[PDB]
Amino acid sequence: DGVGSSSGNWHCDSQWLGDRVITTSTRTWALPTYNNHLYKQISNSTSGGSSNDNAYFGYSTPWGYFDFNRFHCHFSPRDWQRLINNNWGFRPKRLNFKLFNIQVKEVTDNNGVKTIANNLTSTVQVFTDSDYQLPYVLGSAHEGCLPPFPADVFMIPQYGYLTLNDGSQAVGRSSFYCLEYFPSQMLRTGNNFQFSYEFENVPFHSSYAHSQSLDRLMNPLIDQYLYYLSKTINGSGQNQQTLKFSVAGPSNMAVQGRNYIPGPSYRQQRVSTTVTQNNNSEFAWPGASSWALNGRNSLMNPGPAMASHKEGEDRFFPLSGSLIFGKQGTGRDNVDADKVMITNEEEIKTTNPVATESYGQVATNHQSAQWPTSYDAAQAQTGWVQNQGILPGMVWQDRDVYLQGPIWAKIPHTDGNFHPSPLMGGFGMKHPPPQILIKNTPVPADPPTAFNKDKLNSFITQYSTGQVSVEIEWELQKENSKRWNPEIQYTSNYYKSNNVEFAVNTEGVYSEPRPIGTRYLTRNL
Amino acid sequence: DGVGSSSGNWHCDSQWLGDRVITTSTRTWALPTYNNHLYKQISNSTSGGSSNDNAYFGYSTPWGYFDFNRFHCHFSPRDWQRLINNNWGFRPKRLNFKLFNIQVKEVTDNNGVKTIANNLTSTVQVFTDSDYQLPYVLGSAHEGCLPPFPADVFMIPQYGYLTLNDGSQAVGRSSFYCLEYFPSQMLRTGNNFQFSYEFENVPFHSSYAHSQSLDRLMNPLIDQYLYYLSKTINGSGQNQQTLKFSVAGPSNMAVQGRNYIPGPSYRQQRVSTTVTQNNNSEFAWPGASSWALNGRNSLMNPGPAMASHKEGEDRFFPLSGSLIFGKQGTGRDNVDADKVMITNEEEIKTTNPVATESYGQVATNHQSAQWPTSYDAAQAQTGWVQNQGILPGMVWQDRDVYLQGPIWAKIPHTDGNFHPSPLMGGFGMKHPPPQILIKNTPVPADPPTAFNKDKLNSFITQYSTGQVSVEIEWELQKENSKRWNPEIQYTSNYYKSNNVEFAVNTEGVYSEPRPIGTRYLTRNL
Amino acid sequence: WELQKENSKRWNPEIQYTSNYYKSNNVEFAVNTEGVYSEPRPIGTRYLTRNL
Repeated sequence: DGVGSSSGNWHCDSQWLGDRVITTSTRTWALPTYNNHLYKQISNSTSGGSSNDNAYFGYSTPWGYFDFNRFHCHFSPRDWQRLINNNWGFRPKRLNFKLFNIQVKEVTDNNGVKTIANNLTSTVQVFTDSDYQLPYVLGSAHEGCLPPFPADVFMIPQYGYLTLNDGSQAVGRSSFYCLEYFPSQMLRTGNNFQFSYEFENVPFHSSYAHSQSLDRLMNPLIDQYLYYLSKTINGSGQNQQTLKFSVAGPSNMAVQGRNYIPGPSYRQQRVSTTVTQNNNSEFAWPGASSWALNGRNSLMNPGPAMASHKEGEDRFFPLSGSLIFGKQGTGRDNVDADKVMITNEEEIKTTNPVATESYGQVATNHQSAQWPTSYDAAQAQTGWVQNQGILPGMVWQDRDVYLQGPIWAKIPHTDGNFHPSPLMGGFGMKHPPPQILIKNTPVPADPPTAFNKDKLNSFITQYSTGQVSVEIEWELQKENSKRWNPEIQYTSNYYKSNNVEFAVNTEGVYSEPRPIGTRYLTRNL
Repeated sequence: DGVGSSSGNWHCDSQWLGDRVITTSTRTWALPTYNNHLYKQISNSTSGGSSNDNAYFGYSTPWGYFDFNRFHCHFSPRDWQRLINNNWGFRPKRLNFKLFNIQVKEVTDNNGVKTIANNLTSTVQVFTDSDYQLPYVLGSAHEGCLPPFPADVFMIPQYGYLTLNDGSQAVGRSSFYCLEYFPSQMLRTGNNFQFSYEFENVPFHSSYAHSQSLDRLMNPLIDQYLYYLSKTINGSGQNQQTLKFSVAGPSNMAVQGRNYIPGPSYRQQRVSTTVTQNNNSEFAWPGASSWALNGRNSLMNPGPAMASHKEGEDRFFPLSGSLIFGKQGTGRDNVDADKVMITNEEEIKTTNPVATESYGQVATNHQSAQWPTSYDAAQAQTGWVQNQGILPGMVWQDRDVYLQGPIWAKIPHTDGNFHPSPLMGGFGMKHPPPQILIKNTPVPADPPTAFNKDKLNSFITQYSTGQVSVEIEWELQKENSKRWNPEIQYTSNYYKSNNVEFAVNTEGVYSEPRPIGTRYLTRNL
Repeated sequence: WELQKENSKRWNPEIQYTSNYYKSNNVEFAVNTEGVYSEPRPIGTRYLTRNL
């Protein structure tokens, strides 16, 4: 408080240490009044008659929340380049959050002209759901995060949640949460808020690509001591059955015995960026490859981590198996392909199956020769495996993270799960960073001079602004490779252009021209 | 004071311990200027010519008071469910009250447009009547309590009181109280107010229902060693008198000797919710069953705790023997039955008489046989007992408390009383939680430049707002029943509906759909 | 047996297993006139609720 004194400082930089990097980000926010200080029941019926697949029931709250669950909220593009070009892995360790320099403004709109003035006695309520007693919405890749550019001023998003629904109706098991049922303190002028949190133990993210394929792990000079069936008939035919075996064999690497097999798969439809190569029909929902839950079909959005395309064809992408980001200024309804940025997980093709291909073939009958009678005899038949679950001896790589991608997600509190790495990429934790809720305290207008028991519905128009600072410490996994030839590194292009990539244009608009992965260095196996 | 500092915090939650539960509630209030800073004499004559039963004389004060004498002011609906489904009794122990974040606003209404601005130098006066030297109005089930929903902003009610009256006139014994005759302190900017209070020893509220009836406490297998008169004549007649006695007797449980009898009663008229079953006449006052005091008739509102109806008929309710709450949004004059919520004390039918039935029968003469002369002989006659006072060996249950019902009441300071449990339900104390009075300090407008002895009657239009926090610690009485079969518990209905019970609707209006009692668990005797 | 307590912040009441008050010839989970004990229905364990 006061002209000569502040309640907070700059705090925007990145410190690089031996095996640690500390990122600090500071932004200025604006928080309006949401829902006119009311809790409102919402459902699909309130927005027209939709399909059963899109039915929902929930509540909208007058609270707002802070979101920094994206990598660009903490790493500058140059800092991201340092991270991915020199480290085999990384993971968050602890975070520090600060709220300071609160300013509450009141707005009067009389006879057209609008006037904004300070309201020194107003308050802003902040609390953290450190016990995870509220629905968690930070793991759904929603907008409203801290802007990647530090100079941008952003709007705090409104907090809402969903519960159980039967169509547009609710059931007795549905839960209603009031955020005012959490501790409320009395504040004076000039206060600040801060808290700390420690990330639970998570595995390092694989920020590397494999220099070896799963089917090429053998010595290309030495035979195996195992045999494979190589011939079933002598050729010609009447009764020419036989059994011949052979050694494999660098010349027959396909039939060699192996200890491990590629990870699981779930077939996705293949779409070409060359529109003339696609079928002349409307297939976005019909060929979507989805999953069902309680009679509702939900798109198999990215899903299991699978290679986006086969080698030598980057023009193909799975229908809903890849993260698709929008370019700066891109609209929201029916935009062209040049307005969106489609990621591809081509690095994991060494261990994961191709998203648009079958996992393999399996036998579907018993081949048999003649034996008594004739029609009984049948040749060997095989069938395509379009979806394959986990099998012992399987290995796979998880989906890559991106500069514009999410960081963490909350593992659902269930009896069981398998490999709870979030399917959109990142670190899955049972106790992620808690949600931080914020709201302007309502200030009623002049009440009537005669008592009335009805709740007040006339408030002073107010909004608040301030600064938010988040600092995260990351642990680094160094690389000690013995590779002789130079590695692949992310780099800018020297060729001249009208604008500098990852900068502002003439109008002052910051833009990220392309997605940045983390898998540039290489390692064996 | 100041933007960066507050004078109070969140403080809104409930803590459950072994045998204690602590509830904390925080609300935002608004306090206008009442009565233009004047004390005004009020009477029934000021509101037209009413009947003698409604005559009164009193004063209206420019002060306001805080009311939290309702259970929903401290317990959330889910917290109420936890209390009543797991405990045999409860009682308050101590309370903590806080007032903070005071904001005083001044209003100017020139040429139509209204402007509201801060008045940093104004004050608000608060004091507690800890010596009970003022009339106590918190035990009359008045509106203006803390809203059940924490997000609602409420208006502080105006304080008024009554004294002795003769019609619309006063008498020499009437008392006039000035609230400014209580200690007044000088305040600076940014102050807060708080105080503590300890509840006096009160009995636990019976939050249970009896699994046994008062007339079925015997062993149904063993006879009694007592005899009862069973026959007075042999039958036929001329002179057939005799005296025959019998043992009772599981087959004659009605005539068995008993040690205790049902509690007192006061007959109430029976009204059916099926309007076609009621008499086609206007009977609300004529058949009201009231009591008189100094020539004034007052309705016997709920009165002695009695069973609302006999078993197998919930369509009947006593005329004024039950608490009737209004649904959300219900009007105040001549509303239909579907707009109100009628409670029923059906649980206490095991020990208390039915409100709409006679207590029993009593003998009203001396039966006699022939003896000299003839007309003297008379058969036995009995009369109905419509009202029965306390008798030795009587047992009864008090009226149940509700989530929307009152908590406590002040026992009148008289020479004597019997069982001073409030008739509307709750805990009766000689020294209840003291009244908390609050008022905006008057700020005069510009006075004339020439002295004038008359009191100033021109003040700046002001109102105040702030936050209020009340915390109450409750003592719990656990249950140790040996009942084998499951008990009856309060529960929500799973069946789908447009809105969630005890939540907000689409418009953001909170509503309580039904009254909640406390008697769900069972115990013997 | 070790117990795991619930600390939910759900506002509306939960679903609980309860007996039916409606009158009947026999008490559920008790003996009949002949003295035969019987369990009238299966009882699960999933009545309280939690997120995720």
